[PDB]
Amino acid sequence: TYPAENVVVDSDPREEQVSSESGSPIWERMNSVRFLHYIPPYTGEVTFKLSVSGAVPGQIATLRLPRAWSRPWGLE
Amino acid sequence: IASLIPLRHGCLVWDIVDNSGWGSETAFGGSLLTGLVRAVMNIASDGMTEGIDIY
Amino acid sequence: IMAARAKQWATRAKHSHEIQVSDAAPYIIGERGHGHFWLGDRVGTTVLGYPDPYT
Repeated sequence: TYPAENVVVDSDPREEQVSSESGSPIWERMNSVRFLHYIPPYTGEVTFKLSVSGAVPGQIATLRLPRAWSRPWGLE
Repeated sequence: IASLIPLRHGCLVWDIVDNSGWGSETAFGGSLLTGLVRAVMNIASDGMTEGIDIY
Repeated sequence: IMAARAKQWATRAKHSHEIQVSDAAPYIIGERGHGHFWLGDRVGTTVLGYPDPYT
């Protein structure tokens, strides 16, 4: 028995943008649609609206936001 | 099958594969916004013009 | 008609893209079942400063 198609989506253009826990080729089922847009420098409040069909209460998703600075200190 | 059709080590097995799909369903282009456009080609009755039908 | 459409194919409007790339960046180059694509497969590409930049 394989894991379900739980996925990591990564917006970064350098990597495979959708990956499943199963190792199923879910990124091939995107028809060449790509995530294209980054969160710009110094972006404050943002509202993200998702939609889901086929889910049950108690399942969670997550949003994950890196922190990469040009310098060891400053730049806030 | 390996007992019925024995093949020696290093036997070169020729095949022909359709990695185009022009005459049934494929894509010739698209957009990163909305995806690839699915299409078919058919040769019209003169043998020289190909129609393209979009799915 | 067959000979003429062989000459038609030699004289078609066409595009090509020769690219230099490392493996797994992000795609793996290898036969069907092991790579994302191989020789003869249909692959998309985008052109850096083309007027419609999502094409």
